[PDB]
Formats: sequence, C-alpha cells, structure tokens
Amino acid sequence: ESETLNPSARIMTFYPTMEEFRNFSRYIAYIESQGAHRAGLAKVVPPKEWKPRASYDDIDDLVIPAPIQQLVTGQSGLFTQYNIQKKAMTVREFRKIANSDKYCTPRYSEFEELERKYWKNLTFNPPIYGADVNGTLYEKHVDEWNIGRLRTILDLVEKESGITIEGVNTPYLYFGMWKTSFAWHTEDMDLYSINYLHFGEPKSWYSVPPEHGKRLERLAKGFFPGSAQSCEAFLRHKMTLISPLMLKKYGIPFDKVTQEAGEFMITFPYGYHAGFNHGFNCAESTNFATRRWIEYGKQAVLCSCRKDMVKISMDVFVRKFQPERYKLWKAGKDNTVIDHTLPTPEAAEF
Ligand SMILES: O=C(O)C[C@H](C(=O)O)[C@H](O)C(=O)O
Ligand code: NI
Ligand SMILES: [Zn+2]
Repeated sequence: ESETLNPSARIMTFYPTMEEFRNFSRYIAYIESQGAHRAGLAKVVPPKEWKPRASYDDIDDLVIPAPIQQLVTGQSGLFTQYNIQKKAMTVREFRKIANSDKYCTPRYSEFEELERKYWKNLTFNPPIYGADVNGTLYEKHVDEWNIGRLRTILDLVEKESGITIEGVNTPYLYFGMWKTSFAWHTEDMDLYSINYLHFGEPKSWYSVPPEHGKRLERLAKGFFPGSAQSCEAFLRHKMTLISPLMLKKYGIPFDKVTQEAGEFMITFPYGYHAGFNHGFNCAESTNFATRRWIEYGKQAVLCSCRKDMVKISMDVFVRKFQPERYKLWKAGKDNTVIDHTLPTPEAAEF
C-alpha cells in the first residue's frame, strides 16, 4: 500500500494552500502519505500570501561569529573538506567578499553547466561559508512553519531535560556564496530537517533514498577506509563530498533538486543529502521529529570518535510513545526492523 506511492523514490514538490500550510505536523504527515519521504528530500513551496519577514534590509550588521573557509582536497569525484575558521564578520562584510570578482558566480547557460563547473573547481579558490549562525530571520508573530517554534515532538527534549542542542532544536542561519558546500550526511540522530532559503541565489541538493542509504555507506567506507576504521559513522563529520557521476558509476540511486529563494526543503530520517550554494544567499534550518522518527532515533549509528558529540537520550520517547516496548528496549531485546517506505502514524488521518 505504501510501496505503491512514489515507487521511484523521486524528489516530490508540494504547493500547499494557506489552510494546509497552517498545521506543520499535519502537512508533514500528508506529504509522507504521498510517499515523499522515500526520496529522503522534498520541496515545499509556501503560498505567495505567506512571508516570514517583511524585509531583509535590516540585517547588514548582523555578526557571523565563526565564518568557515572550506578547503577541499581530492580528485575523481571524491573529496574531503577541511574547515578553516576565519575571524568574525558582518553580513555586509560577507556579501562584499561574496559578490567580489574573486568569489562570485561564474556566468552560465543551463543548470547542468553551473553544476559541472562546481565539480570541476571544487578544490580551487576556497570559499567562505557563514555557517552555524545562532538565530532566526522569522518575524516574531509568524505562526506558520516558524523554524524557531515548529512545535513537534522534538520539543520533548528541551521540555523534559532543559537541554538545547544548537541548530538541532534551535535555529541556525547559513550565509552562502558560490561553491560553498554541504557534505553527504544524515541529520543528527537521523532526525528530519527543515530548510528555508530566505533570499539570494539558489541552493542545489543531491539526495539518496533512505531505503538505499546503506549502499551509499558501503561505498563511502570503501573509498575512505582509514576514516571508516576510526569512526563508526565518519560521514557525520560532514567532510565527505561525492560527485553525482561517482554515485552514478557505482549504482547508488539518487535525485537532484535546486532550491529557490522562498522555498522550503524537508529532509527525512536517514535521508543522505549534500549540495552547494549558487552564490550569495541566506538559509535557515533546524531539526524536527514525528512519531515515525523515534525508531530511527533508537537505531541511529552515531559518531564514535567524538568529532560529532550530538546525542539525544531516546528514553523519554520510548516511554511516552512505545510503552509496551520500553522494558524490552531498555533490556536491549528490541529488534524492531525499520520499513523506510511506511509513513508516520499521524498520517492515519489521511
Ligand atoms: O549546510 C549544512 O552544513 C547543513 C545543511 C544546511 O542546514 O544548510 C543541511 O543539509 C540541512 O539543510 O538540513
Ligand atoms: Ni542536513
Ligand atoms: Zn566520528
């Protein structure tokens, strides 16, 4: 029944009306009822009515505390990205560096051309990424799809323990320029993410279906054996870049999509994704959960080498939503197997 919908696990695009846009968890349950999650990634275009902020002229003086210079080493479609932290700078400062002739977007015809240039010049002229900036660009009273307060069950983490994990249950802002990259990864604890591109040049995405995620890992282990030996989940370091031709070459299924200013992307539990920014832009993101995520959370394979320290205690979730399995789970005898094609239970309404 669920296998029926989006059997090609292709990236789907949604155009919710305002009535649908109002309830966040509801619409997530909906797009999953349509099989959107099978691609690991979905685009959601909000109603033209809606805007999260009246004007982005207010922000040239906002500080980016920890700009990141992205050095990329590799060849033949395989790369490792090293971060070099630069001194703080303002949005105005960043935009100036971004739009400069040294760092700006090259001229091109079709998207495929910008993409080939990206994979050709990835290792040259290392760009700067205004990344992991704590903050939101939502106006205080915007009640729809507010990344600052989506009100999903991920809230049980702060609610129960007071713990906040930056960018995960709090928002992050990402200022990009041409050729700035995000490496292949799933979210921490294999959560969902929501990504809103406030303004600027597009952000292009690659994605691998969760049902084929393990195959991408096998490949990654094979190409980076030293990293594989030192960490059980080295892709969580977010340093590993792998071109579409390489995936194609080794039969890893994947899809592409380009995100325009004013568009949302949703990534789904155990959805590997990666991509790059086209030029100067600004994106806001955080993680979130649904009931379906819980099993992913329980089974998430985490970074063992301490480079990624994000760890959420699953105990509250299993107690509250899997009471019949708590004893079993707590005693390590819970061998539930995950079906990546099933939608979250909240979609029973649909
Ligand atoms: O850019 C990154 O380093 C992570 C990325 C982002 O937040 O832009 C993430 O893929 C996501 O959107 O969930
Ligand atoms: Ni991500
Ligand atoms: Zn690690």
